[PDB]
Order: sequence, then C-alpha cells, then structure tokens
Amino acid sequence: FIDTNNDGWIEGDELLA
Ligand SMILES: [Lu+3]
Repeated sequence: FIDTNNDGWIEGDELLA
C-alpha cells in the first residue's frame, strides 16, 4: 500500500493501492 496523507495508517484510497 501507499499512505497518501502520511499518517502511518492505511485508510481510504490507500487500501485500493
Ligand atoms: Lu493514511
């Protein structure tokens, strides 16, 4: 996955990556 808001968690659009 790729974390697009750089928070350290995988959530939203990040889960389809
Ligand atoms: Lu995130």
